[PDB]
Amino acid sequence: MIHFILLFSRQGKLRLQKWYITLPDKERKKITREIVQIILSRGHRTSSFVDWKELKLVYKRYASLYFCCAIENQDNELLTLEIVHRYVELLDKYFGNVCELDIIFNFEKAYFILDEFIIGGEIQETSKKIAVKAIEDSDMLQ
Amino acid sequence: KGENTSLLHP
Amino acid sequence: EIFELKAELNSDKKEKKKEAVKKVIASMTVGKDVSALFPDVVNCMQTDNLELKKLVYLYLMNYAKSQPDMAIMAVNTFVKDCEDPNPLIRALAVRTMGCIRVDKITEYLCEPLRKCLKDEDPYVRKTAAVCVAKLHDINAQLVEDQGFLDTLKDLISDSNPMVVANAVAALSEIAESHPSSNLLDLNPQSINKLLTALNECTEWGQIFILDCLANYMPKDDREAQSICERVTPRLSHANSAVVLSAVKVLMKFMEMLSKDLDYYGTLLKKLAPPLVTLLSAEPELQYVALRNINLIVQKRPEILKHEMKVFFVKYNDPIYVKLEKLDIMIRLASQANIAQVLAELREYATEVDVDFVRKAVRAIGRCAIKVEQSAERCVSTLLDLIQTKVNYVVQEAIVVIKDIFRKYPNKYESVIATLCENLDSLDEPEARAAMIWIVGEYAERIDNADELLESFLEGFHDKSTQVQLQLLTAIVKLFLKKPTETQELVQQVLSLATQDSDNPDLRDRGYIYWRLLSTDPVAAKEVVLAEKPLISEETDLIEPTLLDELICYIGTLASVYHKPPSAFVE
Amino acid sequence: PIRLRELIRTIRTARTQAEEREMIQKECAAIRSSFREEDNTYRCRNVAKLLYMHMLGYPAHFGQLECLKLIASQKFTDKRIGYLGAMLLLDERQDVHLLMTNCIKNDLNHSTQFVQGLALCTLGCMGSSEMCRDLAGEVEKLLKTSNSYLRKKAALCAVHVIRKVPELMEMFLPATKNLLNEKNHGVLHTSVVLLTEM
Amino acid sequence: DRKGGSYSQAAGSDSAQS
Amino acid sequence: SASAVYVLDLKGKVLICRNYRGDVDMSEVEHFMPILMEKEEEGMLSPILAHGGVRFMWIKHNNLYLVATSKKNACVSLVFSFLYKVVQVFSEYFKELEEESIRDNFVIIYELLDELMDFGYPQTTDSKILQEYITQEAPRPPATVTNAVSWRSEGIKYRKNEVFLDVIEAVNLLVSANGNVLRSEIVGSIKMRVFLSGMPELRLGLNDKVLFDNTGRGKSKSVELEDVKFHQCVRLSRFENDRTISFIPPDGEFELMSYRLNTHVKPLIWIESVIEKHSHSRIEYMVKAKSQFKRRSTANNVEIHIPVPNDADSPKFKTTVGSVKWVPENSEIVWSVKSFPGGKEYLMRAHFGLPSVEAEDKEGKPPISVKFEIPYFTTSGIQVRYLKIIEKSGYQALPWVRYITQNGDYQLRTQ
Amino acid sequence: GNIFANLFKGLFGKKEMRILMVGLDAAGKTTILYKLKLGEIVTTIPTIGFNVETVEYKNISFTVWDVGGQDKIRPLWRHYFQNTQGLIFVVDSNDRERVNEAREELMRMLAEDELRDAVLLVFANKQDLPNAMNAAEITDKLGLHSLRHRNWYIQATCATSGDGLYEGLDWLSNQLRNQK
Ligand SMILES: Nc1nc2c(ncn2[C@@H]2O[C@H](COP(=O)(O)OP(=O)(O)OP(=O)(O)O)[C@@H](O)[C@H]2O)c(=O)[nH]1
Ligand SMILES: [Mg+2]
Repeated sequence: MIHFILLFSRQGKLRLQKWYITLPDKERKKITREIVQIILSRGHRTSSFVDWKELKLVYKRYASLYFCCAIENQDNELLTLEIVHRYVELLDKYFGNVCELDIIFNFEKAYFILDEFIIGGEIQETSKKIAVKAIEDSDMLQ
Repeated sequence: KGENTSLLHP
Repeated sequence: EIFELKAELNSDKKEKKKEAVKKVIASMTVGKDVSALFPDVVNCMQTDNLELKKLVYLYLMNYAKSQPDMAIMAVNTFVKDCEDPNPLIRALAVRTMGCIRVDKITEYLCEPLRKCLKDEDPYVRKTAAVCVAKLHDINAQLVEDQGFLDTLKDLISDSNPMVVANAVAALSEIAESHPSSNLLDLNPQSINKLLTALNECTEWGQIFILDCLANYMPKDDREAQSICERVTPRLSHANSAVVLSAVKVLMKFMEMLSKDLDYYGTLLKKLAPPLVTLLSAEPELQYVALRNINLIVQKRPEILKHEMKVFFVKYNDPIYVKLEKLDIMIRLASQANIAQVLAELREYATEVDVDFVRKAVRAIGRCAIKVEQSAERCVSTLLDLIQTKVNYVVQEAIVVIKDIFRKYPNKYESVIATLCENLDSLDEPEARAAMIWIVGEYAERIDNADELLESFLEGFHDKSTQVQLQLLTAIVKLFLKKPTETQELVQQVLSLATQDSDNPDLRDRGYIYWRLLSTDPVAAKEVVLAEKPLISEETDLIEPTLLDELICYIGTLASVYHKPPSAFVE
Repeated sequence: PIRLRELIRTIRTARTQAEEREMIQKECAAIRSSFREEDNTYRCRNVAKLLYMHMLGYPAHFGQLECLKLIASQKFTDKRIGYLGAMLLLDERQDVHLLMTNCIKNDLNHSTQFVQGLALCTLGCMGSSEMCRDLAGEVEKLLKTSNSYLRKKAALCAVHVIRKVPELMEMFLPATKNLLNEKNHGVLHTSVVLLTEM
Repeated sequence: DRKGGSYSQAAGSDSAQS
Repeated sequence: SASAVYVLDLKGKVLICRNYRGDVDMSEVEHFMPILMEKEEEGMLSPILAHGGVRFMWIKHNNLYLVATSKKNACVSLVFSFLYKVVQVFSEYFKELEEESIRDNFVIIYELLDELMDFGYPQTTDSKILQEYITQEAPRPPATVTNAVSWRSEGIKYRKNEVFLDVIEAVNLLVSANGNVLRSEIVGSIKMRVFLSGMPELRLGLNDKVLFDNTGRGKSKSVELEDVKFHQCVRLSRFENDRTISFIPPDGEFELMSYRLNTHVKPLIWIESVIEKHSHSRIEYMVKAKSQFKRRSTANNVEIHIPVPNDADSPKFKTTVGSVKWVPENSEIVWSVKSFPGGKEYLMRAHFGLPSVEAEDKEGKPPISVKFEIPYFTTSGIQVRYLKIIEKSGYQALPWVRYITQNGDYQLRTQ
Repeated sequence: GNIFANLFKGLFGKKEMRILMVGLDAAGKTTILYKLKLGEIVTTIPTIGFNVETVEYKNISFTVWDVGGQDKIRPLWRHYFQNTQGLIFVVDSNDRERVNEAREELMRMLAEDELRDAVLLVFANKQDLPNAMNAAEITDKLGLHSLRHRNWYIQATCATSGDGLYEGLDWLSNQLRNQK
């Protein structure tokens, strides 16, 4: 299960945050700052995997805004990257040419999509079209 | 800018 | 881009050459490596317009070390420009010649420097004096061979007070890097001549004029009295550095002055208003002023004895100034303003800065330790802070109480009952250990000392080495004092620290305690529970040798850090 | 009631940290003024602004009762905003999620598949040691249903309850039996995850 | 007029002190 | 002894750099930003940094930090003075101190930086004198820089000879929460805008206590200035000899003298504020302002800032005189009064709500600061006696001066 | 300014008012609220959190915020004390041992300086068993007459029957609205 997911920009600003572990607000902020510093202080050939606090911190940013995850040391490492890619593809399909500008303004939509896709740190829908259809149906409810 | 670019460009 | 810029710069039109020069200057400022086009801009250097000449000179200076080989095509231009009738052009050429860090270029620049050394224009004279110092810093041997020391020395004894100050500063810089051999010191006549031009020098020239006297050492009271009288007017200067330099000069000269005469008293009285005025400077200079006051406080603490209200930290004061305010108050703390210091510390304990709160607690503890007349007030303030229900404040109060008990524990039995139940659940190693030590040493006014130590013995094997040692010492002291209610506690502590304790020092201490208990429990009272001698407090005053050297280094990097000049430079 | 896009643009227009903090405080003052009046029309915009301010690094403690009030509301947008606020600014150590158990129980039996799903997702994301104790009975009821879209949510809620309460796994053994024949990939994945966790 | 107090003319020296 | 004077920005980018000695590599500026960030996040941030063997001492400007790298044991005070002089020169040349002029005035900025300091030793710092040799829209340098008088350009001619003075008072009061005032000092400020023809030698004369005692008139109202800081034009020797303030006024507005003496009188404005803050229910602000100043003086634009709760919402103000507004940006109640006659008494009754949920961290108790400004009122009682304007040509000057009384560090500690 | 729109709105009814639902658990608070809103005795699980509803009667929207009597929810009544104008206390006359606890909770809730304008509203719930007291014995035991600056009114309402709810609503409307 993913302990936490933090979508941070290249400049260090965070556009998304979703932690599945109940932590203090100050502790959560410190952890986010440390993760941003570690990711921002890493090269492009670091394997996209960091063992921070005994957590397989996987970073894979496909644009200026980066992505982060906190997977426990009990599952495969490529699974987190595959899940991140699937989530990015689903968000792009739901939004349509998703960019950094739409993420900040449409943070509620991204949060709803993440909730409908991953709940409690585990995957909820393996397919990419069923989740999109469910999100569209929920949005069309009003 | 660098923000208007698509995350995956699909 | 690059090709277009080169074509524009290699044209015969001045309107395009100026635009190309401006674009090249902007690219360098924007962070563009334009050193590849240095040879192209060399051709468009000898221009009549002064606007493009300055840009070319700046580019050459900034692109001189990068391409030293390509800089050989500018010696002739510099030589030609060093004889222009306009003083501004000559000054710019002199500044650019000394700014180029080229080993093969400064050798041929000696002739222009010698020619401009005796220039009639004061700006040209200042530029030559600056270039001589720059060349000496770049190449001391070349400067010595050129014989610029004699020309520099004669500069101070000539007209043009700004040029004289510049020459004095250049000579001081050269002697600063020099090995003290063939020093540029002068007799009293030179000092009098410099003082005569001190009142006519500019704001920047005042520092140069007063720095020279920082190296000279007066030998007679009359000379020292005259120097003090001449430096007294400098205390009313609008420049913050001028006032600090004058104060440093007065402090240095006071080492030879006689306290029997009235000159020392007048100097002391005229220096406090200067410190008060400097204390109201900018926040950036506030730290420097505080460091200077601390450095001079340990040498002449009788000047700012009555200056206590101005040391109060303001609400909008910076952290670097707020921290220094507490140190200044502690250094100037006395029984006269003990109540004011306690009130200021009490107000400083209600802030939100954890570092500020810790600094205030440390200052209060230092004031309580230094002055025994306010020990009761300090104890009451610490008790109030502990009752304030603040974790950091509680730890600070516990540390202060532990420090005070070791120093003044004769009448500290009235606070043990209050500290017996004072939220002992805090896990701070600096507070739990202090509480354990206080309980062990003060296990007479608390009837539940054994019960209190029971809670701290649950994890004694994994709490900490210092904490475990303090707990073992407290248990041993309790067993020695009251072995009826702690007979089993001592055995349990020995078993836990001797069998399940892998710490080398802790294991040795436990073995020694067990051996003492099993050999002679009666002798343990006179061996373990003995009357320790007076604890020597850590004096904050600097060593007299360092203080004397720090006196001459006032307003520099060695004064703010309170470190020797050779212990921080590289 | 300022819109979320307007607030985002205003925040982006601030350059200095002090200016951004001043703008955030100015927006929070209006948000608190609206909340103190018991506003229910533009409550979604205020909740979104408060969530954006909290994510940017500003305090949001005062916006705790508003999220609880919006959770027990009837509007779909208000319910979604309340669920998002509970998921983001609400945790086990918050101490204000105890009253949310009644709202979750009321929304757990809702006929709508979106409100119940949102409540289940919020319970799974912010499961507490006491919420699962009073919500274990309702979780098992939804796990035995034939809803493909709700089967995965029920499995996730059961897994979260088991992780938070290891002693509650005995009540899930008779509910997950004979559940490996689900045609949907999501239901099968949820069942496999639950079996692995057990 | 001017905020902060109207400007007043100043003397040349202490006429009473010679 | 600065090695390279550079100007940074809010994003860590160096807007402009100008090395003076070359002993410090230009790449050390990149580590200044991470060092400053680390110092700020740990509470050890200071104006003077240290990157190994190189110290980065600089001040914080409006939008950029003028960090001046150094390697040797250079004078920190000298570096600070040079930075202040550079900031003043930039303010005189450019009305705004931001990134808008750094990237647009590089042609003149580079020339000013080169002319200001050479080899780390500044030589020219007068904005008026420097404006005659370095302009953004070149002749030989003026003789004023070479001459002793570097603060008054010769040959200045005007149709009239009018000098406007400004005796601005700064009433700073440090009142503790117990109701007593700890730091109560008044700092004078004699700022004059000299506009005359030629190079007159002004002879400032005031009713100083020392001067009155020396002359034998130490019995009338005399200002007891504990510290007097004259300008560069003021002759220190003349003041030290017989309290003679003789100096050549500059062309424009400048600070001649800055008196600073303690005040033992009652505060002009007395604020009696109470805090009936309920435990997460409501709050009351029974703030009463008492004017102890003379009734003939009016405190125009009186603004007594009352720090209200940070999370307070739905506030109500029940005052008597003056508009009361709460600014959420500052988190305080601004008791703004347009006209405050001396001896007046304004009573206010604040009432604001509070959220039921308690705050996660403490916010502190900022002191209450008043913004009273009563013109034509000199608290110190210092009055200008004479101004000897002497010119070789001979002209009839028309000196003028006004007395303005305002509030400086007049903060009141809260309970 | 003009208040023509306000007068037009008030000509047909504009005031709504508020109300609170607090008391011990199993005191008929949820059943009383259901009867006031719907008019039927609905059986519900114990109120772990809270229930919010509204009642439209006499042109006034009497919003009822049910609050449980659980130990973990007893100190949570301060959350609804903000922006609250009314308060209704549900007594449990069928629980002799819980009567003291209910009285203590009512005294604790009535000892707050924030809740001062909320008039007392004592409802005699569970008025169907012979062990239930009258409208004066319960008030005398609770000391409702000793609440200074508190307008309290004791009304007996039967959860199964619904009698007395109209009288309580009329009393609440008269206490809240002071017009014709
Ligand atoms: N049969 C019967 N039961 C009643 C009557 N009045 C009160 N009760 C009891 O009171 C309880 C009412 O509970 P709810 O209506 O669900 O709401 P509540 O009063 O707030 O109780 P909690 O939810 O536990 O806080 C019922 O369970 C009944 O047992 C009544 O007139 N007849
Ligand atoms: Mg109920």
